[PDB]
Amino acid sequence: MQPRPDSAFVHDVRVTWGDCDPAKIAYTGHLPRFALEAIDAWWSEYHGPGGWYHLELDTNVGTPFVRLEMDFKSPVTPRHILKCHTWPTRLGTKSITFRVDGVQDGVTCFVGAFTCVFTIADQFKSQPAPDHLRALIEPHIPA
Amino acid sequence: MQPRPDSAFVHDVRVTWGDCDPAKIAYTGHLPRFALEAIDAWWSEYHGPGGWYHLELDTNVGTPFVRLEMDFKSPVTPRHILKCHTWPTRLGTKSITFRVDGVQDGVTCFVGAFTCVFTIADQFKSQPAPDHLRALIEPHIPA
Amino acid sequence: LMQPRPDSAFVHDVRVTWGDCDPAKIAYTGHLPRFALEAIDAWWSEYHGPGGWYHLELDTNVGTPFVRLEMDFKSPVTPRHILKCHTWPTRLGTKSITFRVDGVQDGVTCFVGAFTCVFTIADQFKSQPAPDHLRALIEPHIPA
Amino acid sequence: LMQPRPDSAFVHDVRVTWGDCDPAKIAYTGHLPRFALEAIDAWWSEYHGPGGWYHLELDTNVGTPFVRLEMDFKSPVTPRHILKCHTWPTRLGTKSITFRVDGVQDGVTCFVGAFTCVFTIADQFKSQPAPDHLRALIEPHIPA
Ligand SMILES: [Cl-]
Ligand SMILES: [Cl-]
Repeated sequence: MQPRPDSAFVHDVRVTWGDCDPAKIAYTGHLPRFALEAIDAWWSEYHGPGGWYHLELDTNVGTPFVRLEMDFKSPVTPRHILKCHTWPTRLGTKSITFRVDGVQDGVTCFVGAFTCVFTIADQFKSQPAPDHLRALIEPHIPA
Repeated sequence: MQPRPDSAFVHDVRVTWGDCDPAKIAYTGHLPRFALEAIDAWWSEYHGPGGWYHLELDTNVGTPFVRLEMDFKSPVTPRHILKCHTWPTRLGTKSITFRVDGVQDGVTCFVGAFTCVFTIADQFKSQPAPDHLRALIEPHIPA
Repeated sequence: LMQPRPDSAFVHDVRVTWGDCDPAKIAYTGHLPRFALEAIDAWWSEYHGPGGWYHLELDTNVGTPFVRLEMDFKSPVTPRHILKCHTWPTRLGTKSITFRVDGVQDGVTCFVGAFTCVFTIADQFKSQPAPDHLRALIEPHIPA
Repeated sequence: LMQPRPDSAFVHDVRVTWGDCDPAKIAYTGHLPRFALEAIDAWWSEYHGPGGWYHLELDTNVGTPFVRLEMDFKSPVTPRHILKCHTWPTRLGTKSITFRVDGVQDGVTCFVGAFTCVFTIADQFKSQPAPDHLRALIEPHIPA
């Protein structure tokens, strides 16, 4: 996958006891949730407070996921904050892909790529990526 | 219930789209999880990093829950940080009760009381509240 | 406070698994409310119609948001057995309903809960008294 | 990349409910991996023994931590139907196993996933090659 740019937005996730399975590490089932929380935080930072909730319910733009992939390189535990370095890697006319690197104490625990399309939210109908959103997103896509 | 002291530790919870049900508010099913995350953060702040995970796995003290109760006064949404004001309300010889007030933009959304006993973690056997923990906890119990 | 479960209680099976468990090797307390709520959702499916709260809210336009929950945890929940959630309405007033759920594994009562909801006109997010047609479905299941 | 599901695939039923859904009125993407993992856990219960991963890890001392997952989401998942998770091992090497899960609702394939685990000596959290006794259980279910 693409290496993380210096520019990446970081969303902190506090991992706890209850996120962990009997092997004493974060249950895999929760890791996509953490990544997606980071992407929502990304929208909050660069589009406006309330993340997807604001984007869907106020702006009438949905971004349903069509694909996700993650590689788990090292366990996630409550011993450190999970720093989720998050950035858009591409924006086509129909979809956007975000990268999330989940890092603990400088070790990359997981790397993920998450691809969404765009909808007119209240109609649940696909649309091309709106120009206003393209203007906000493209400055953060690395070379 | 008891009013929140000025002294209460606050743990911030970021509520998102995916925490919300089709009524556009946080699903009730997740609210106890948020409260419990705040209590774990409380242990991190006053006992040491890693919250319950550290307390159980390193200190060999478990704090299993025996009761929880919550009143939901106003909806929780992604529009604001959920500030979870958290404090111990009592510590007997066998159990501790924590209060959590979940507050958004100054409105109290929920009030909860959560009661745990103490175990020798590796034995899953009850014990009285250890003296060292009592010394850390009692300074934060309000009049 | 909490009433004993009647012979008539609806039982919803919940499969508990590895992923529900914490490092103490039992179901994390934070997941237990979810299981109890799933039971209540299944009660609605059984007595009101398939699709539980989703059907109730989106088709019938009746929401039942929670205003209180309380649970006592008596014994650990594990993946060694099905969690049998014995579920019934203990009370229906003019404005609210309270459901009891006992979570039982191999006949051991692991937790006892009481969960109180009010009623809304779903599409308006406005409170309403319990509608008469729902009252008619609910009341026959409230124990003595 | 992702192989079509065989007639032989184990099917695990997942009940999707209100609480799994987001404000767009479909299952939140973040919960879908959980459903797929539950399916894989059920596969282990079916072919290795009751209690899935919990039994595997805590009784048999074999862990199967995940090293990769990928999912394509083709159609929304809702509470209107049971989610039928068609589940099978697509591959077993010396060190890892890959499970496919197709989540199907009313015959529509809502998502297709592939999930890769390695094997550990559970109590040591140390990698090991796939044990021969598990290989013997797994291989008969790997399609052509
Ligand atoms: Cl905008
Ligand atoms: Cl200590």
